[PDB]
Amino acid sequence: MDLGLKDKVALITGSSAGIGFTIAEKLAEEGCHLIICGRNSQRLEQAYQSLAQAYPAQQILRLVADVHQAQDSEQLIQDSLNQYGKIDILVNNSEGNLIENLSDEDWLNVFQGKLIGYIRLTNLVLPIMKKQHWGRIVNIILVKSGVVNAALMNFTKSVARQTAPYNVLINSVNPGVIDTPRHREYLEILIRERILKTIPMNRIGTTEEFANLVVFLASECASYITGITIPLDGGLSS
Amino acid sequence: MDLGLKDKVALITGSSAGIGFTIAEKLAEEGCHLIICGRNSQRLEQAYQSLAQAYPAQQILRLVADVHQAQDSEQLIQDSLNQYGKIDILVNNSEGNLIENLSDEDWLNVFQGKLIGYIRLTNLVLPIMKKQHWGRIVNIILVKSGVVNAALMNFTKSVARQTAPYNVLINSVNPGVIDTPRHREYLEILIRERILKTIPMNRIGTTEEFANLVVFLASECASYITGITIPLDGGLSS
Amino acid sequence: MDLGLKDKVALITGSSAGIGFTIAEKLAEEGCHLIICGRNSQRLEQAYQSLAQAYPAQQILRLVADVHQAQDSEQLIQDSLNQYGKIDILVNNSEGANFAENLIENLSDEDWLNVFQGKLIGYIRLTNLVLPIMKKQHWGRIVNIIGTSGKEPSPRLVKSGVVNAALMNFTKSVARQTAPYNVLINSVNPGVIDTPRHREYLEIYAKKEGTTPDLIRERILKTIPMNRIGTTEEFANLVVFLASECASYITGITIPLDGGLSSS
Amino acid sequence: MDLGLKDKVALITGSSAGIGFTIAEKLAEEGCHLIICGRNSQRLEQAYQSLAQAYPAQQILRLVADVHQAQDSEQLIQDSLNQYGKIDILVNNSEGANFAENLIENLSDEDWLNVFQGKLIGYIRLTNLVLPIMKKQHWGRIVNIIGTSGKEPSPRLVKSGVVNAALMNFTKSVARQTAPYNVLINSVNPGVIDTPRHREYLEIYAKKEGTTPDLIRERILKTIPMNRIGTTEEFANLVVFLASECASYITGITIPLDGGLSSS
Ligand SMILES: NC(=O)C1=CN([C@@H]2O[C@H](COP(=O)(O)OP(=O)(O)OC[C@H]3O[C@@H](n4cnc5c(N)ncnc54)[C@H](OP(=O)(O)O)[C@@H]3O)[C@@H](O)[C@H]2O)C=CC1
Ligand SMILES: NC(=O)C1=CN([C@@H]2O[C@H](COP(=O)(O)OP(=O)(O)OC[C@H]3O[C@@H](n4cnc5c(N)ncnc54)[C@H](OP(=O)(O)O)[C@@H]3O)[C@@H](O)[C@H]2O)C=CC1
Ligand SMILES: NC(=O)C1=CN([C@@H]2O[C@H](COP(=O)(O)OP(=O)(O)OC[C@H]3O[C@@H](n4cnc5c(N)ncnc54)[C@H](OP(=O)(O)O)[C@@H]3O)[C@@H](O)[C@H]2O)C=CC1
Ligand SMILES: NC(=O)C1=CN([C@@H]2O[C@H](COP(=O)(O)OP(=O)(O)OC[C@H]3O[C@@H](n4cnc5c(N)ncnc54)[C@H](OP(=O)(O)O)[C@@H]3O)[C@@H](O)[C@H]2O)C=CC1
Ligand SMILES: O=C(O)C(=O)Cc1ccc(O)cc1
Ligand SMILES: O=C(O)C(=O)Cc1ccc(O)cc1
Repeated sequence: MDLGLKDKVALITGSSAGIGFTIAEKLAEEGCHLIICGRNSQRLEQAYQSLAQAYPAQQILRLVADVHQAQDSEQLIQDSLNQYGKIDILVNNSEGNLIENLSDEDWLNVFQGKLIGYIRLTNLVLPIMKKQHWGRIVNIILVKSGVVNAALMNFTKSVARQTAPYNVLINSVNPGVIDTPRHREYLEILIRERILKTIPMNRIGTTEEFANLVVFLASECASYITGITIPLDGGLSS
Repeated sequence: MDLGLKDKVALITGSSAGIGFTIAEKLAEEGCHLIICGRNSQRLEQAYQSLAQAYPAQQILRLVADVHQAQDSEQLIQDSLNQYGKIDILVNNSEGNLIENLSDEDWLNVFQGKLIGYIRLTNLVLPIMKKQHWGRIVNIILVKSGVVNAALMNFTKSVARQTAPYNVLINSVNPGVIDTPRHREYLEILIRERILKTIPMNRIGTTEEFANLVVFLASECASYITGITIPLDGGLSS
Repeated sequence: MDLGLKDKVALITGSSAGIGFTIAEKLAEEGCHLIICGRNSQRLEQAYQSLAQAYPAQQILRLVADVHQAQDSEQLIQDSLNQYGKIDILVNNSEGANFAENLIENLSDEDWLNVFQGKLIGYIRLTNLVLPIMKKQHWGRIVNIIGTSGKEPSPRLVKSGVVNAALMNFTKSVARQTAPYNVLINSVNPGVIDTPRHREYLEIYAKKEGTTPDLIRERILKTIPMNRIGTTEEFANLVVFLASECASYITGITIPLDGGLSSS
Repeated sequence: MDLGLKDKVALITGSSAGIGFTIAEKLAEEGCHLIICGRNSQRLEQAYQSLAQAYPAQQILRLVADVHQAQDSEQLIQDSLNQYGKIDILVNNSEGANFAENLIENLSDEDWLNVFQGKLIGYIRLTNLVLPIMKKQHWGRIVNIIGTSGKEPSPRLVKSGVVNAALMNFTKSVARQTAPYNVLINSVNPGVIDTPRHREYLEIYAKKEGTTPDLIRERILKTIPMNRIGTTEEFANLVVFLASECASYITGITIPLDGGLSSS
């Protein structure tokens, strides 16, 4: 399937590893130029080397940035604009009795992470994409988590409604269980066997499997799709 | 229907007018003692006089408080505890290209309004209600608005799950169009005719109509209901 | 709370036992005259007797009727009209799909056709029947007793879940139409409520998985955040409220009544 | 993107025109062999000819069949098996309920029974039929073409919405069962997509409200945030992706493809 992505410029946040990284791969495969970023500069360099060597015809800008900080995010965007003159795709992918436990500071702190992180990065790409009349934004979306994720889901709806007139489409993807660094991490922090028993597919998803969907949403082929959140979860949501 | 509310202590935020006020009325009618609050002290005194005179057998504590400020909210709760020794009910009711328009400050500011406002007031009543083994919390729940409301809806789900074991039930109610001060306000800021045409009931709801539901959720009769958000909207959500 | 129900005429289908029976009790207690029904005569008489003796101040009409059959359902409504001249409240409550098989390919057309000709058409038909009556008087309440499988379908409930989703959508569409006539249509999704059908459901899934009802119950309970199975009285409360004058601005919605089951 | 579809055998129901036809084109283009069908012979031949000439490298089998009838649907699958020995992809696509009447009380049992015996049982039956086939080979994709009325029901769509909600629930339940067999079941809800049925829908609602199709279209458009009606190609893209090896971790979901209609 021709996805019409040749020479599109894709900013993928959190692309030094896991889902972010595979997405970057898959976009370069469709012929995108990339902006990959992350805060670990060494992790990112590795990502960068691997990418450049697999995709020698594609431009790849690497920028060390924390997309939870305002200044870094503005510079990320301005640096990408300086480099390519356009940004066509944004994949927002950054990190997310008990309840009565959580202070005001604890709540404000998670709002100023990924919540405000995705909103701000969106705000920042919107004028560029509207100018181009071409845009794709894919948000990669557990009490604190669920509140932010619900907020993001509705943010997606409302922003899609507004920018659809400019062919700037915005959607979200909900991972179930995906074999990423954090996950081989946060089950060595056999237990896996108990998760498999909860996934109707009896199997954990690959980052490749996850990326396939994001790339399709980021393509020309998805031109009539906007405002939706799609679970990618091996059937967990059944 | 006997709602089992005799001598229950109900904190109703925003009860100097509109929905908040009618809820307070309806709770006193079922035999609750009240804590009513608001920032307009004069509006609140009027509410208070009207209440006291309609319900002379019921205790009514009035406290001037902004339930969007941390300090006011802690004092509101501690003042109510000092007065009655318990708080049985909490009704959280406080006030809620364009998008790329909104700054980080603009977003953080609305998070620190009603979003954090309901979460904090909940956190603050939870230990009291758990101790009593009896609790009812009803959250009265448009881009900024919709994001906070989505966040609150999911917050409701998660907190209900956690405190259900203590018979502290928490639910939410979504108003459609209700004839409140703000609404006779924000359609004189005939236009009404265009809203009626959107409400399948061809009529705007009364605060009485709205309160009936909240009071039922706040009652003993609702002992098996928790974690849900109910629209009260004359059929708008059809 | 005054529900404004004194002398309303209420038809509760499947009211000889379980959820429907307790709803009828509670509507009687608010001052309604009832029409109650069931398929088994002896059960129904037992329910009628208990109601008549507990609420002798209220008229109660009991009719043997299968509200999955058109004839009986048409007759039910006419007999209710001949007696009372009006019907103010309908509670659609009747048996949903059986618990025998859930493996999908193994279900034939016939098994689906029956499903659809049961509770599904049952509630729609009875709704079509009471609508003109409620409309002409501009007062009407219909409460569909559905099931949470309609929202979140379960392994033992493929058929049931399909029926329930459908009825949840029907609810919205009809509420939209009748709204301007003060005829309000809502639905309630019981989670797990202690009735004969639930106890029968326990009995047999134990036998089938080679365990006891008790351990089945224990399992269910671990999934309910309130850690208990609801009572028919707890469930009737909400149904009675929705059937009331107090619910006058609520239409088109389906509410889970489930001890938090939906929040888990 | 390589979709991994080379030599998959795909059955697209209702493929002589509109959404189904464009899906078939697009599956052919990815390297699938097709089974296409319809009720009208002359239309079908026209579709077959166009496909055969456009994609002569691919086997195409065309059969006249009403996939609302059990006989024809059973025969369809056997004829498909006799030809290819396997079926890898099913796209459930057939006519839903008529646009004539939406006022509810005015719909009889028979009108509902037909509804339920149409697209509703049609998709369920055909699903039951292809399931063992896909299961034995551990590869299967089924994509149900439903409708947004299933999520958000509309005044001109009471019946349709009821059917669609039901099918959306069916989707979840069957996906859960077949998931471990790498047989994936999803659904797509078209918003407004420019087909013969949509143009026919325009024609007649104009006539009925005493306006022109153009002004009906203008009205629809004002409600679509993209301010345009979708193309069958735009819609086929997503269906083809879901039928693909690339969609290997997606099951049990229904996706709106609607130019933002759901976000409004
Ligand atoms: N994995 C899963 O199954 C699930 C994932 N999600 C969500 O999907 C997204 C992907 O997670 P996953 O791949 O598992 O996580 P990983 O931690 O495995 O990968 C995260 C990647 O993003 C980078 N990153 C993280 N934070 C920032 C930041 N603030 N600024 C710039 N780069 C950042 C990391 O590099 P560095 O640390 O160097 O910046 C790394 O490359 C997350 O938002 C997560 O919340 C949600 C539910 C389940
Ligand atoms: N009315 C409607 O149709 C809709 C309402 N809602 C929500 O329902 C709730 C009720 O709104 P409604 O009655 O219309 O609003 P009104 O402004 O009519 O009434 C609000 C009441 O709450 C008080 N109040 C407001 N803010 C605070 C605060 N920060 N601290 C303490 N008291 C406060 C007000 O008094 P004072 O100003 O003196 O504090 C007043 O008594 C709101 O949260 C609103 O967002 C949502 C959608 C529609
Ligand atoms: N109990 C629960 O936890 C749940 C209940 N539900 C739903 O709630 C409703 C009530 O269930 P429940 O109270 O548990 O069931 P019970 O079997 O315990 O009670 C059912 C009552 O309805 C009568 N009845 C059943 N079908 C018909 C019919 N076609 N015509 C007339 N009367 C009928 C029965 O009498 P007779 O057999 O003699 O007619 C009996 O009086 C059902 O729709 C069920 O699907 C859904 C999910 C969970
Ligand atoms: N177009 C839209 O915007 C929307 C479409 N949908 C749904 O999407 C699907 C496709 O609709 P659309 O492409 O617009 O319809 P069209 O009528 O334009 O195309 C339908 C095709 O399917 C065939 N067909 C219809 N019913 C049957 C049957 N029982 N057996 C075999 N073939 C059949 C028709 O041929 P013949 O008549 O000769 O059999 C024709 O080839 C339908 O399920 C519809 O309900 C839902 C909402 C909106
Ligand atoms: O799934 C639902 O909610 C149902 O409608 C079916 C049902 C009926 C009775 C029970 O005891 C359990 C399940
Ligand atoms: O409501 C839906 O989504 C449907 O399934 C019915 C439908 C079918 C074709 C149309 O052109 C419009 C509506």
